[PDB]
Amino acid sequence: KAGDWLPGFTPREETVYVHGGVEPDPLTGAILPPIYQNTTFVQESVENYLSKGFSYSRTSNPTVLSLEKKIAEIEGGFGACCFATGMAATVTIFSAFLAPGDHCLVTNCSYGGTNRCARLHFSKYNIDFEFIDFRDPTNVEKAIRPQTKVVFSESPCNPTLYLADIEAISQICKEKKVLHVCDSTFATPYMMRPLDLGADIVVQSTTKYYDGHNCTLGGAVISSTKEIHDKVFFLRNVMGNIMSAQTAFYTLLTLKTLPIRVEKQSANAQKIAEFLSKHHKVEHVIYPGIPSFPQKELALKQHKNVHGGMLAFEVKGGTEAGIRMMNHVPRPWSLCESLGACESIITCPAVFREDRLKVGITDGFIRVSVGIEDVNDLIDGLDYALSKA
Amino acid sequence: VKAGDWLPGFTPREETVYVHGGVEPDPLTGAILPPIYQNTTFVQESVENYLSKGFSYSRTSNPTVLSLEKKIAEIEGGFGACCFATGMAATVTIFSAFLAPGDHCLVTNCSYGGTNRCARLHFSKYNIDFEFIDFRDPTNVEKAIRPQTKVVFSESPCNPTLYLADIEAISQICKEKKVLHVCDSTFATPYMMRPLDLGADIVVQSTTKYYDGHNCTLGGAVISSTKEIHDKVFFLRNVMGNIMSAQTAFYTLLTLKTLPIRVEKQSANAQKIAEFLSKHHKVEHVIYPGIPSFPQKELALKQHKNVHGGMLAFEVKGGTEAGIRMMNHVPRPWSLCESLGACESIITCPAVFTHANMLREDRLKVGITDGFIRVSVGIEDVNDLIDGLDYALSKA
Amino acid sequence: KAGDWLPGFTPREETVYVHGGVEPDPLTGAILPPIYQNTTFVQESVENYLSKGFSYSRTSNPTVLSLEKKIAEIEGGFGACCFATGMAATVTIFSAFLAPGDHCLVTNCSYGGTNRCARLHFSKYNIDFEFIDFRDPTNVEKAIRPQTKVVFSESPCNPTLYLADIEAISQICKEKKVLHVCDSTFATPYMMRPLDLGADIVVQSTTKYYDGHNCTLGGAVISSTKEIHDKVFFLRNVMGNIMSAQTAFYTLLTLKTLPIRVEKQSANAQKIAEFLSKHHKVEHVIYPGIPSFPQKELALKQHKNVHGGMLAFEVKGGTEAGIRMMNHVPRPWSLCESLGACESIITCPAVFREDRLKVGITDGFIRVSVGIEDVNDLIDGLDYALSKA
Amino acid sequence: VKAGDWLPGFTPREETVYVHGGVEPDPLTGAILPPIYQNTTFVQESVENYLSKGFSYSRTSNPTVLSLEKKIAEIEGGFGACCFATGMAATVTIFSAFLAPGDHCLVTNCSYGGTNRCARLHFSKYNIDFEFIDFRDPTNVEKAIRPQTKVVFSESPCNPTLYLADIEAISQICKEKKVLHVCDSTFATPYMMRPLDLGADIVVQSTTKYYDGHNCTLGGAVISSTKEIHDKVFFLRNVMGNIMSAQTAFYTLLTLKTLPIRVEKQSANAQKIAEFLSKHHKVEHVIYPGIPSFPQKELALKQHKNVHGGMLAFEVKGGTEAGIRMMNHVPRPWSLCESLGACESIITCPAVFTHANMLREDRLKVGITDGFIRVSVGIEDVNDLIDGLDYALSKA
Ligand SMILES: *Cc1c(COP(=O)(O)O)cnc(C)c1O
Ligand SMILES: *Cc1c(COP(=O)(O)O)cnc(C)c1O
Ligand SMILES: *Cc1c(COP(=O)(O)O)cnc(C)c1O
Ligand SMILES: *Cc1c(COP(=O)(O)O)cnc(C)c1O
Repeated sequence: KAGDWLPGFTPREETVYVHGGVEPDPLTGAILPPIYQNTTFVQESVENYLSKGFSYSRTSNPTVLSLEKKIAEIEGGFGACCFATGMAATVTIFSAFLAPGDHCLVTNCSYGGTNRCARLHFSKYNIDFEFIDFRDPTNVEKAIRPQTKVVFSESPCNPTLYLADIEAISQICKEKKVLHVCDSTFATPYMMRPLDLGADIVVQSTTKYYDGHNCTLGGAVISSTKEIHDKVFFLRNVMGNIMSAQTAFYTLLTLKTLPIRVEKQSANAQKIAEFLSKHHKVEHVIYPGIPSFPQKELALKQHKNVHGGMLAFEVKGGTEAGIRMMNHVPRPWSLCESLGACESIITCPAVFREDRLKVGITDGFIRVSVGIEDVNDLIDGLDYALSKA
Repeated sequence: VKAGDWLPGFTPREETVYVHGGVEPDPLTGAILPPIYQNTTFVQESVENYLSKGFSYSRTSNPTVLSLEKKIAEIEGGFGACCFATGMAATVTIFSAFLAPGDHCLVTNCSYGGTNRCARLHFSKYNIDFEFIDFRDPTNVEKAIRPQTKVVFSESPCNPTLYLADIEAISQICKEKKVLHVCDSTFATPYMMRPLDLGADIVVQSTTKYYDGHNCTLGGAVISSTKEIHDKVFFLRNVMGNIMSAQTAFYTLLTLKTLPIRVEKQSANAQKIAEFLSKHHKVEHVIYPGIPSFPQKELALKQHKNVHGGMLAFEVKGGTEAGIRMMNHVPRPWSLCESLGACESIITCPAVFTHANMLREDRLKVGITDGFIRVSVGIEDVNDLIDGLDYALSKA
Repeated sequence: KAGDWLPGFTPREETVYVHGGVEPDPLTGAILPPIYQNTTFVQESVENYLSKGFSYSRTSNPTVLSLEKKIAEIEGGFGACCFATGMAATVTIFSAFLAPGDHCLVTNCSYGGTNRCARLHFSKYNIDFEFIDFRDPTNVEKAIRPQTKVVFSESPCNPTLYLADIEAISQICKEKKVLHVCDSTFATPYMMRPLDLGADIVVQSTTKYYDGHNCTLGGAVISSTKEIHDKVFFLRNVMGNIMSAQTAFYTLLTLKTLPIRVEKQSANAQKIAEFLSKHHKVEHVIYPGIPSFPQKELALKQHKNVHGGMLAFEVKGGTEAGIRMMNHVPRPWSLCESLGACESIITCPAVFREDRLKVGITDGFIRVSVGIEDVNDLIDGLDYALSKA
Repeated sequence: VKAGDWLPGFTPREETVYVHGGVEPDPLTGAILPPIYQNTTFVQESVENYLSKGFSYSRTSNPTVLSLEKKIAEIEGGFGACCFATGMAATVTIFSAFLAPGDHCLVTNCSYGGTNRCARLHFSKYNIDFEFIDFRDPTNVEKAIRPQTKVVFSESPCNPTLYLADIEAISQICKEKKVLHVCDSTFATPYMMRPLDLGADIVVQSTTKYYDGHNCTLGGAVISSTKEIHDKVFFLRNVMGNIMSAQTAFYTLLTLKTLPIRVEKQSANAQKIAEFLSKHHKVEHVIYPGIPSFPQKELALKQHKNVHGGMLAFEVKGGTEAGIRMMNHVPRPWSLCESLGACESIITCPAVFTHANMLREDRLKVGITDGFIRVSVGIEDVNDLIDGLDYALSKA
């Protein structure tokens, strides 16, 4: 009847982004879930405690739970836990699955915050973090110790856009009985679902593409099994780092357009990468959709639908040229941190060294987050900025 | 030219305006989205610099609402815009500002039901004569204009029959006869049709529908062609206390950024659904401005840019019983409910849901038949949407 | 049992402010009502249309309806309708109950907006508005015509704080079969409930005291009968001027503290009025709690609990002195419009004439909205401002 | 001195600080409440003026959150404050920043259950030794300090037994032995007790409870006595990603304005309820710091300003069965649920609701008995509250 999914059918991809994890409010029929902006939940009696499923919003909240169900469906997981930020999701992984004496392999071109929270904080608990090059899966295979509990990949990596072969790394981790965690923030599940490729856990900064509007901060942990999910949920309650109901409402809203947003962003990004690869003031361009991409074979194997909204490039002249460019990049570009949004964002990490170069972050390196503006405004602005470099 | 400046002498392209129009980073903090001014009153520096920072009281104007207004005026091509609590409040403010006892007002006879009602049931008690006519032929409008006519109120496409009105032709008639042309282009969106570009004097929008597009907020907008019209609307909005709230304006500032890609996806889905329905052996008629049998095809091709919209309609064979049974059996992802324009596909019967206070005889005279079904297409996978309709039609 | 009011008992005053019109969410037990930030409501079938009570948020919304039930209980009415602003509530009254040829009596010292929306707008529909002095009920009795449909009182009046004898005016209106509408925004229902005194309709700007935090705009119409309530509700749907769910949530929150807020504000106001009445630069002080108040007998008859947070005074020296004072009133005072808030507000209407004087608004007249700051900071600041006058 | 300025050389009085602390009218518009910065990232003018307007990314700092932080630091009497998603996140950030393998940490054995758990169940796996002792006698703390002790974590009053700890005496001991004194004064609020005034090094607050006081938001705060401590907390908050959101900070900026009058009303109600319970023939024991039989009366009178708080506890005669029956029969306006501090009066059994993972033997050793009932008093009419309790007690 009306209001039911037909039994035995599974919604197709875009339908899940619109409707996944949500049904009309049973009480009123409201098409969107109400915002449970409240801390505590009244119990019918001492015996029917938790009979309606909730007690305290630090532990679980109905709006947050609806978003978690949607995210788990989109990523292909058993369940998801939502957090105040992406960093909270990551540090909850490190907190739950590592103890003194354990070993953790982390991609050496990881997002800066992940790298720092490993080196500067968790390492003081006598946890051994080792940073290696994930572009070759045999590097991971050869670096796993008996003490290794977690292999933490990221693909594409921030900011260099290196790819990690998630299926091969997952095979390696399964054989060694090690947890494979994948940060696929830059990919989004519309381009790559690491759980489909054998990862044990996915970490998402929902701040970036899930939101996509520069509106909220948020994080998510999607677990492949009930055992892992239960561990994450328990520790989230202890750490007090759950997402708020209002943030979950915003993200429930913005996730509905993730497919059409990422399609537009990636079409723009392809055109911008093609323009930059012919510009005489540009030394190198990094985009998984152009022929110069070093890991083109893996990109064709691992990416679905698109090649994403992120790109990078190196301006000729080094740091001084990159600075001149950044200082003269006009609207509609925004000069700032973050990525994944409707508003195109550009930044030069160097201005905002030996180890920097060891990563791949060269002096004139520019990270570009492509939005959904008209691509001719974006290209015209980059062309003008380059004329000052 | 430095970071934070636009290139001088360039007009930003359309999609850029949807993302950035009316909005710059916060001067104080650089926040990429301007903050929500969730506050009622504004402190003044002194008596002599009263209103020197531009604001006094949020019923009169609010900074978040004003940012949204500048963006909407830019998108619709107007001098200025006023934002309201609902689309109906926008419409009522136009009737309140531009009509007085003794005046005559031509309204499309297939107007959105609420417009028809607030005219017939409320403003008519002030001895304003509302005449409801067929706007499909602009000469009907020309020769229905009496010397008391002050306002011509068109809608295109019409809710729910999707009749079109030739906005450019009607505006030429209205300028010749010195009458105000107001056009409700809620169903079109400015991505498909901008009445101000076609000579209308005022545009009214229910931002509830496509501007929002997420079933999240209520809102309305009036976009005025001139400063004289805009100032009248603004003054009366302050008197009637029906301004939009800062929080609603923040939501709409956010959702408007994706209006082009949303409407493109909705319209692509709607074309495929209308083709599917037009071949279906249990469907009597299909109405969609983009299918080749559309009766006003030539006007649609003249007046619609990019797309033919997310709205369609159809009649199921068998009359009322079959339409009711089809409604009761349409599965998810469809939603059975009122409203339209949203990411979530919606289906309804205008006979019960919206045009219920229109007596059946007039209901039919309009075009709202027994088996008539209004469809608002969202952005789900079109194959899920068609699967659901095909199941419901097989049950009908 | 737990979760039930005991049958046959009525909650006392302050309990209604905390809990009136609201019960824990039946679905989850959430102690606060969820925010129904949604426009439309899914229907079970064509036959069970409106079976769950909602269809479209312009017509009715669950959060708004909870607030309406609370407000109706607090004011002692059959029902309430909530609006985007106080002015929307007022203009809905004028729209619903007046037609060409009708006559409307309005207090001549009404809030400026009410006066203007009558004179400048509704008068163009051939509605005859007559402004008279409501301090004497026999003025109302003698001014009622056969065409009179509405008598619109306000007590205390903005800004002069004149009182209207609501019970006597109601008796007069009942005998003439005329609708008595009362704007009791300045009083709040904690000090005066016009429905208890025989008024037919109450109008509230919830912006002022119901909110009390300078946070939201809002309005309410509380009707004494189902017939009146139904008329107001129908026209609200036509006018499209309903309150939003988010605003209703804020007001559901802030109404809980209205009694303790108004108690503190009124204690401060009494002390400030006593200070000003001894200051040599102050010509007159207007406060219903000091002995100089002209309508002291009516204030003692008509006011409950307190004498309110509003006061007024005239500085010696006229307009120039008032301006000097306003320009030198220090924090914690705020120089701005509105009233009723935690933050003390001061304004001089003259700077921000014959008819002005006809009202009672003299040149050096200052309207003071007392907040909940420490009264010694407030008095010290007024003393300093006066030293510049 | 002009409008918008404070009088120079005057310290604003306490209630004024609750209304206005940390907040001035918006410089750009004069908005009396500063807007909600609902945005993630902040645009920079150039490379060389990076962070010149003070913000870059909302995980690190946000303008609305920073306004709330300045207000909280002013109210609690600290150098600075950091705001967090929850009280538990504040507490966990303190344990994460100031403890390392091999360190010893003295915690009150009647600490709030979540604190006890995150110590025992999580941080202990890093080879941090948490020792749980009786803080009612400060010499217990003095002689329990081992040379590995880095942190002494007190709570007063304790959740749920309402035991007090002599904050000034414990701080003197901690300064003599060069150990960090952290105090959770959630149950007290700064209106009743400011641990930083009494020599504590750090205060931790669950703003969820009384700062909010309306059951609306979750939140936490860490208030630091010095710049060195504050900078450590701020740095680690950015690493752990547990900052408060702008919307929650806006809500708390609003609710904090009424904290004094709320706590005054709650505390007046609570005194009357505790007196009523102490005379009731079906009540075994009543615990409230303001009734004359309170065991730590002298410390309460030394350490509590204005009030003795909204929290009380009692045991019903008959043990577990009678307590359960009383719970199942307490009517509205009471609410049966977790949490505390709110306008809405709340009642619960810590045995099931909060301290359930504490085994019964330890449960009793603490003071959490079978018939033990924790009561959070709101601002309803006290006669309705007493009526409800009297009915429930008659059913017990
Ligand atoms: C942004 C980012 C993070 C951190 O998420 P936050 O929401 O900023 O805390 C983690 N991983 C990647 C790849 C990121 O881009
Ligand atoms: C929805 C609608 C309106 C009324 O707008 P509301 O936001 O519902 O008040 C007006 N015109 C059209 C064409 C509509 O569809
Ligand atoms: C403020 C006010 C109004 C108008 O209410 P708004 O919410 O500002 O539209 C009406 N009556 C009185 C007495 C007022 O003070
Ligand atoms: C509530 C509570 C906490 C934990 O705070 P949350 O906001 O629930 O994370 C800490 N200490 C005390 C005394 C508490 O009552």
